[PDB]
Amino acid sequence: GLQRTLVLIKPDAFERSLVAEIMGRIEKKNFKIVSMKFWSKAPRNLIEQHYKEHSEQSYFNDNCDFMVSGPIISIVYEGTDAISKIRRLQGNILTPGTIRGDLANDIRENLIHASDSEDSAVDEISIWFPET
Amino acid sequence: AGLQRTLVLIKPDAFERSLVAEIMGRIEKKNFKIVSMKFWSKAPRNLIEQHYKEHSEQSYFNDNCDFMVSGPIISIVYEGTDAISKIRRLQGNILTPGTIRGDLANDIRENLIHASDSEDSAVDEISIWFPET
Amino acid sequence: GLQRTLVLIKPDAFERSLVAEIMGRIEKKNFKIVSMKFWSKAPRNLIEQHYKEHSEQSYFNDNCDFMVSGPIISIVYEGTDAISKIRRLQGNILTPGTIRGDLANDIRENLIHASDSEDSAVDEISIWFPET
Amino acid sequence: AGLQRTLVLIKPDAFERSLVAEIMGRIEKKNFKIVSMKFWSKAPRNLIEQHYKEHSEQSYFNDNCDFMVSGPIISIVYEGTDAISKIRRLQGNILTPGTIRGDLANDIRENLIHASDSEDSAVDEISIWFPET
Amino acid sequence: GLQRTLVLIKPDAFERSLVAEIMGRIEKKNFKIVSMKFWSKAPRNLIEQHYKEHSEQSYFNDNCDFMVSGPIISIVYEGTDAISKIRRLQGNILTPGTIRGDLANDIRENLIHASDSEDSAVDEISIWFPET
Amino acid sequence: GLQRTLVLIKPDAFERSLVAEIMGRIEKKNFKIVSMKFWSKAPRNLIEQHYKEHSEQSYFNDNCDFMVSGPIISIVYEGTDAISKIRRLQGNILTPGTIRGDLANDIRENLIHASDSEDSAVDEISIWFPET
Ligand SMILES: Nc1nc2c(ncn2[C@@H]2O[C@H](COP(=O)(O)OP(=O)(O)O)[C@@H](O)[C@H]2O)c(=O)[nH]1
Ligand SMILES: Nc1nc2c(ncn2[C@@H]2O[C@H](COP(=O)(O)OP(=O)(O)O)[C@@H](O)[C@H]2O)c(=O)[nH]1
Ligand SMILES: Nc1nc2c(ncn2[C@@H]2O[C@H](COP(=O)(O)OP(=O)(O)O)[C@@H](O)[C@H]2O)c(=O)[nH]1
Ligand SMILES: Nc1nc2c(ncn2[C@@H]2O[C@H](COP(=O)(O)OP(=O)(O)O)[C@@H](O)[C@H]2O)c(=O)[nH]1
Ligand SMILES: Nc1nc2c(ncn2[C@@H]2O[C@H](COP(=O)(O)OP(=O)(O)O)[C@@H](O)[C@H]2O)c(=O)[nH]1
Ligand SMILES: Nc1nc2c(ncn2[C@@H]2O[C@H](COP(=O)(O)OP(=O)(O)O)[C@@H](O)[C@H]2O)c(=O)[nH]1
Ligand SMILES: [Mg+2]
Ligand SMILES: [Mg+2]
Ligand SMILES: [Mg+2]
Ligand SMILES: [Mg+2]
Ligand SMILES: [Mg+2]
Ligand SMILES: [Mg+2]
Repeated sequence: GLQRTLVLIKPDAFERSLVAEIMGRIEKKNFKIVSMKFWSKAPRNLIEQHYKEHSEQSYFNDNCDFMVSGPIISIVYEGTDAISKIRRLQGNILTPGTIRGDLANDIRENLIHASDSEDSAVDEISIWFPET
Repeated sequence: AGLQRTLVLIKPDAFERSLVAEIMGRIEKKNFKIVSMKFWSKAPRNLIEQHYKEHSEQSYFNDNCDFMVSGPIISIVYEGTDAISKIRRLQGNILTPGTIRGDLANDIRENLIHASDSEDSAVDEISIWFPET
Repeated sequence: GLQRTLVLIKPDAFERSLVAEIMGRIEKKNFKIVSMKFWSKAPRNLIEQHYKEHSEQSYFNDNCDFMVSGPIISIVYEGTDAISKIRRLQGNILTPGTIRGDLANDIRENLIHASDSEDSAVDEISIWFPET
Repeated sequence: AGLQRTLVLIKPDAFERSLVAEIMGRIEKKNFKIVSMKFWSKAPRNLIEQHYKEHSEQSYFNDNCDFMVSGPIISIVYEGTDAISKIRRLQGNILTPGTIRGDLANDIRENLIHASDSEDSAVDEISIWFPET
Repeated sequence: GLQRTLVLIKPDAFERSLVAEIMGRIEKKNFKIVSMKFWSKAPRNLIEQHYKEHSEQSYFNDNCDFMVSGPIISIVYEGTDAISKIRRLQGNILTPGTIRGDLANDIRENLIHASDSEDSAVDEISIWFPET
Repeated sequence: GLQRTLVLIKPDAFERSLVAEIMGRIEKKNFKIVSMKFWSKAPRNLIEQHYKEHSEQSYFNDNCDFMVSGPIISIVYEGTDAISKIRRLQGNILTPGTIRGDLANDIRENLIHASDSEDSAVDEISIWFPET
């Protein structure tokens, strides 16, 4: 049934003026905003916590640098099967119809993050909205 | 050559959410034409039960009928090349972005649109909603 | 407060695949469909009744011919101040932002009709939906 | 040169009607940038009353406050050339197609968006919603 | 009143990925492309001729610089009352519903040029499409 | 993996006023125009070369006729993995989310051509843009 998931809108969305386009796609599939924060520049520690699973990868530092290179928005969305459904909406740069498939063409500059599972959603919401 | 007609229902949730034109527009943009169309402020329960006759022994049957009479519906006959399968693909499902249900719906009952799933289904459904053959 | 008005979607809208675009503009301003009929070809008598105020004008017959040259949809819309508001949405070919202003460029092939007053709305609804 | 900041509220009716992104998108497309933004599941009555202080003696004051706390709101500070008047023009009114209110609203209370109407108003409203100057 | 007019899509439209959005607004109003050229970087001389009337203004040189700062597209559009109608579609940064009204917020970076009169359209078409 | 690919916008796109819609989908995926030509009516020889591989098929002549039945635009697009990505964007009439999937419903009148491989892109670019 009802789930909550964490979405980040990435600095490339701001640079390319695609913020509303992305949020609109999620809004049109009937998901609701439960919490939202705007960061002119996200604190690097939050970014590093968010991507901690990748801390050993060669791209870790470079990806973190990208993620602090402009604003981000962190959003908690709520709706039926929200985690999987918003993950599907995000898609990938190979899949037309999805956010990444229609709008992105890079492995790193890919516009949006959505939690990939129940456990990561719980964790990511606590990173960005520790108040709850 | 491959011209067909199919039956589409715009469901009550489309009216509630103001997505009627959005749904019709996706079909229009794929080059399918309206042949017949009726607006129902409330569809007769009898038509709904015949439409979903194949589901009559399913647990969800009565609740789905209740939903389908909870608000207006539009019944439309569309015409074009391979209309039945093409409009079914346009309809899609709530798991497939790019489709009507995939982009716009998030429930397996409140899913905005019905489209006939076969030549047999289309003949039958068109007869139900547009008996004036 | 609440009013009802009559809209015709004209044959040029069908020809140019702008039916949903036009209906969408009205739907987005929060007006509701109360009645609707699709005519593969409108009976000429209905068209002549609809435009009876113009029966003496030089363009009368030609306009009627246009209006039976393809399908039309007749719709009764309901909402606050519906008559004036939908009239404003229709606009004219000189006014960007409006249906005619954005999408039409002809005196006759202008996509949509909307009732111009309380009296004509009453009359036009009775022409297209005599049942009520 | 002519850079300004202005305060925008996305009202509860925008959430009810799923028009939040549509409204924000129109401002984004005009090349204005978000400087600050807060989501309120329910805005404090006190902030709403200060925001509409100039209307406090009007007959519609209490009802408008009730509406403004009936659902979520988003408060946003936008920045750009001539932002105050430009975003006010984007806001428009329910009589003017091409604008947010003109295209999307049909009520003088439930009208989707507020934008500051002057430099004085903007300073005051930004202070109310983003006191952390 | 069939007419032809000259449109430039400016470098800011390319920078902001608004080329199709702009062309679409003209397309939806039923104006037809008669000829079109893409310039990765327009020859400065063409720009100087195009804005010749402004050669005495203080902004001339800076405006020319902007106009060669990225690609442009030059288009001849044809349709009824095309000069006036496409001029109106262009609008200004103060008028929502128009191209500049919805999309631009600068006096120089304003996305599109459209001929403002019969004489200037003739002149501008001769500049960008001399083969004519 | 920066690449260039050749796109044709076909006469049905002009007939149906879908030119900007099609170009917009490619623009939104962040691909850049490198060169572009508008043909009021393409020289038949260019069309015959373009579809040379089909010269033995029964549909060759009729397809060529269609391709000169109205204007076309020839475009060289540049971007990461452009050939494959724009090919995927084109899609087919069975796959919603793609250009053909959302907008076309015919085997011949299918709105757009995009190069299907490295070799064909090289070849097709040489046909429409020999100056290259
Ligand atoms: N292989 C590779 N991947 C990268 C690089 N930079 C960023 N990424 C990807 O960026 C992603 C960041 O995670 P997330 O925001 O959830 O995007 P997602 O994992 O693709 O859904 C990781 O999956 C990385 O694979 C890079 O240099 N190389
Ligand atoms: N599994 C399941 N399906 C339901 C329920 N309520 C409604 N439905 C489905 O809602 C659908 C209505 O959409 P329809 O027009 O028939 O197209 P379809 O969903 O692709 O078959 C039916 O297929 C029903 O199976 C339910 O409680 N459970
Ligand atoms: N002057 C003129 N007007 C025409 C001609 N053909 C159609 N029209 C216009 O078409 C309109 C039909 O009325 P309606 O559907 O309500 O459009 P509207 O009156 O412009 O809002 C009339 O107002 C006529 O002025 C023509 O040949 N000459
Ligand atoms: N005249 C009138 N106005 C109302 C009523 N209820 C709410 N409003 C208006 O709703 C508006 C709220 O929008 P606001 O953010 O202030 O922008 P504005 O409408 O342009 O002033 C206020 O201006 C109020 O005047 C009412 O009953 N009567
Ligand atoms: N006043 C002023 N004008 C400028 C500036 N930069 C460019 N312009 C002019 O603004 C015009 C841009 O619009 P244009 O394409 O000519 O169409 P127009 O707005 O109808 O004149 C150009 O003629 C430029 O020369 C500036 O900084 N100040
Ligand atoms: N089987 C078949 N093919 C056709 C017909 N008409 C055109 N075609 C071919 O369909 C192709 C149109 O798509 P194209 O631009 O080549 O890209 P493609 O779909 O990947 O091959 C052309 O190569 C035409 O020669 C037809 O009636 N039948
Ligand atoms: Mg992710
Ligand atoms: Mg179905
Ligand atoms: Mg009228
Ligand atoms: Mg206001
Ligand atoms: Mg100009
Ligand atoms: Mg191809």
